[PDB]
Amino acid sequence: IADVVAREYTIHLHKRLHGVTFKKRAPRAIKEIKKFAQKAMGTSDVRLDPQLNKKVWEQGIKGVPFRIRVRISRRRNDEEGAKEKLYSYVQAVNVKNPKGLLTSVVEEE
Amino acid sequence: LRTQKRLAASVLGCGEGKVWLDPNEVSEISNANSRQSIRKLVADGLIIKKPVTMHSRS
Amino acid sequence: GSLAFLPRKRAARHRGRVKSFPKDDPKKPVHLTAAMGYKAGMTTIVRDLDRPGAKAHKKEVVEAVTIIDCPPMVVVGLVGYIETPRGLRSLTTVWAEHLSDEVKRRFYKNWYKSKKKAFTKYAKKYAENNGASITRELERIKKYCTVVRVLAHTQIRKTPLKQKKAHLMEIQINGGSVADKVEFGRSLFEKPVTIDTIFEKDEMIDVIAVTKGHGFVGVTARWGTKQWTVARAGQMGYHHRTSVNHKIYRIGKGDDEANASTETDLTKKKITPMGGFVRYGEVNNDYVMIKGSVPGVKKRIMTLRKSLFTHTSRKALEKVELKWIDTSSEFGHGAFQTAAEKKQFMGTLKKDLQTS
Amino acid sequence: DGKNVYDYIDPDIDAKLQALEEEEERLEKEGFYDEDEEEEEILQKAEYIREQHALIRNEAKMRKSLKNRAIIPRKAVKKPLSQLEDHLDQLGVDTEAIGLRA
Amino acid sequence: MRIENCFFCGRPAWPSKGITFMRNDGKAFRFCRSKCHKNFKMKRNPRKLKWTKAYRKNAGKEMVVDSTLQFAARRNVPVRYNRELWQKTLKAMERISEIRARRERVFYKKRMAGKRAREVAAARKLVAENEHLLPRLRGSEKRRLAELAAERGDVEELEREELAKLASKSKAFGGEVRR
RNA sequence: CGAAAGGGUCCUGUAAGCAGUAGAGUAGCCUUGUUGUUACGAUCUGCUGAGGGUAAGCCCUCCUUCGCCUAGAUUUC
RNA sequence: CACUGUCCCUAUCUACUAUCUAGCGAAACCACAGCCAAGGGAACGGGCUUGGCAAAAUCAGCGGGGAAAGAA
Ligand SMILES: [Zn+2]
Repeated sequence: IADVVAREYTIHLHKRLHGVTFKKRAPRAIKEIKKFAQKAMGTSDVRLDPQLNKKVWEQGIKGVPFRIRVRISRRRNDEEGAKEKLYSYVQAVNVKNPKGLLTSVVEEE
Repeated sequence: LRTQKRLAASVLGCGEGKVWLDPNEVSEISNANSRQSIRKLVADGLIIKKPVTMHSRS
Repeated sequence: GSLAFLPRKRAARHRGRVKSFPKDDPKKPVHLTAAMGYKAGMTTIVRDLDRPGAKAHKKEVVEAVTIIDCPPMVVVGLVGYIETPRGLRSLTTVWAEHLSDEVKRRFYKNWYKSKKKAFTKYAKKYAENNGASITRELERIKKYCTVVRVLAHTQIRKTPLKQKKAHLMEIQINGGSVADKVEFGRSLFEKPVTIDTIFEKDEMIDVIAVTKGHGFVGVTARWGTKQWTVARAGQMGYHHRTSVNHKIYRIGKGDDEANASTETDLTKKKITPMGGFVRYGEVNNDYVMIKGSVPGVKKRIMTLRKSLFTHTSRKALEKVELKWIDTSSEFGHGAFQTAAEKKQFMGTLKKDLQTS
Repeated sequence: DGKNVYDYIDPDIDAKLQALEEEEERLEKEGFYDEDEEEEEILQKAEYIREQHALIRNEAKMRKSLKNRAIIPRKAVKKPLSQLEDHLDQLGVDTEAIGLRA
Repeated sequence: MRIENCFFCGRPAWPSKGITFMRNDGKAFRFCRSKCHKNFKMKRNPRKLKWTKAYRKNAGKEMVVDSTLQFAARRNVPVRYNRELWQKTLKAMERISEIRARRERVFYKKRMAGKRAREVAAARKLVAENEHLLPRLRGSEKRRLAELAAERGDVEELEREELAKLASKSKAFGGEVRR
């Protein structure tokens, strides 16, 4: 219910990248992550971590992982006359295995 | 910063693929237009020459 | 190709219409003539054949059967028709009170934001004077109409579909005076009608649906080659087809919990395949087992109606006895009918030992 | 339910079933079916170590590339103040004792 | 009808399931699926493939000798039909099947007996040379609890409680760059 | 309604690691070896029908978790 | 002698197009026009006769028409 909220999700990119041309899977996985955080947080302004872009491109252009596990953080865009008042920042997180993990809210305190 | 990338290559004696510019100090690099102003930023650590790539013969 | 199906265009409506009910005579008993169901999928059976003159007489035959899920239709209306030099004209439609929200979804294209005011004033004429408008409209059917039909709709909550909009269809009453079938129609209001009562086992029925669509194709697959008669590219599929003489091999109850059990195999199992019907789900209601292939894709509404004529074959007068019904997995090369005899065959697994 | 009745058909099957139940009585009596903290904590302790190995291995893959690239030495890069107090705090070190504020 | 068994792997071959190959010497081979048939045509040995039941019997992963498996067999001398015999046969196979399952489960527990003790000894070895990676509490937490010790009287158990909490108790890569 | 998860159903074929002189073979010690030792060691066996994948046009969900929802633009007798 | 989609008899999979959008943006060709049938002596219609008919504006395919020997 708060404008500022950080949650952790698992993205099943295997079902989102099924049958795609091999030379577009890593570019399309970036767009599907942006589409994921737009829907899950209601914010069109989505920024991806450069180290999240490293995780997607880890095994080349046609080797995107089946399941990535990220944290999406809705923060307030102050700026000066911004078009949108909120934005979501997505970062890859360090877990032993991106399987069997439910969506959870992470407490800042 | 193409001029600074070219001049740092001549100052440091390497190629432009080994010249590294500070991402957080782009405003300071931009004011450097002389080969003495770049020699400042090399000594200060803002322009750094990368080493040779690993070529393990084993 | 055939010039009989020449306007190879898409079907005008998804449901598809009967276009001909059986010819009616008043000496017969009062009965309905059609029904609706949803296509679940197909299975494999073994039938102990009794066909005198056949090479497979008193032998075992393996046949393909189609399962159509049939939740009980709810009768909500009554429509009278009169004869005309111009054709046949609808004179009077009489609905009932307490119309369900499912059929009310049918009269709306955006149910989620509407005020849901359909048939609100029609609910008030049942208690306006004493129901004078309702009784007058039924007496108009009794004294002027030559044949009357019944409006019935299916329920989507009993079926595993993401749709919520019911399918509303007119079903003709045959066999009686117009006075007798009207008193059927008013008495049948607000009442569920099962497929046990409309049809019966060992009966050829007529199946009506819209076929599988294939979009724009060329003459290689649209016509079958190496003005109207010239083979030209266009739409293949999504055509309205009426299929003829399909035998009802079984009518399951849904309550019985041994639907796939026969008198020769004593395994308490249902018709749903092990793992579920692929892209349909589970059948938890009455179902009709139809021999052979049947038009339409899975999840599509199926219209079943009675045969127009008395049959001229011994295939229609054949009692069907089933030996076993396949219940194995549609999702692969399933070699197991129930969950119980897979664990009996496999033995103890690692996850079973860690959980227990 | 997955068996052929005709395979199991055999006369005097009561004698075979009674002898099997007599065997089932002998198997119950001498106990063919009976079931017989420090080990728990060290198993959980080993699970924590195996997780730390995977986290270190994942962070190694974050810096590594598929092909060898020229990289900046750590003596050349400059590291923030807040990262040193954060990492030494995980190591369980008094960061205020070492006057880490230089 | 008869539930057949696959020649290659032994799963039940039901009617209309699979293919049957007839050889010139009079022998018919029934298969349950295309995977079993294709592996037969390229002449691979099912005793070596670990998914076939010939391997499991050869490797001892299910037991063959006991009284209940001897009670089921293929019968070549027919009996006269007897309704009392057929009803009492059905009650036998209900008893037969549940006796098998309760002996299958004991057989599996006996094979897995050494697994339980071996796993704790391997994990005991793995802890003894990895002491530095154990949960250890932050220095700021040990500082907070140093004050608290004096207040409530006590230090030792306080730490054990918050370390038990730390065990009862995932970091993100990178961070936002300030504009 | 959506995203994950769990279970089911299928596909492949027995994961990483650990352990057993089963183990061909390669080598150091002191002296006769009739039973000498000490290390490494392909391969094999067990943990392990394990491990991986599973709807993208497969199935189900008992509080399995988390989130969203009476939007806002046009047109109409 | 051996293989082969050559065929019986065909099905399936991939990439770029074909499709749609944003931006950019020609040429060939063009009397005026484009539904048929029968008749229009000069085996010549598209404009005439008299019949069939005939309802805005459009989007994709096609392979028909709007093309063709000349007489010793
Ligand atoms: Zn098999």
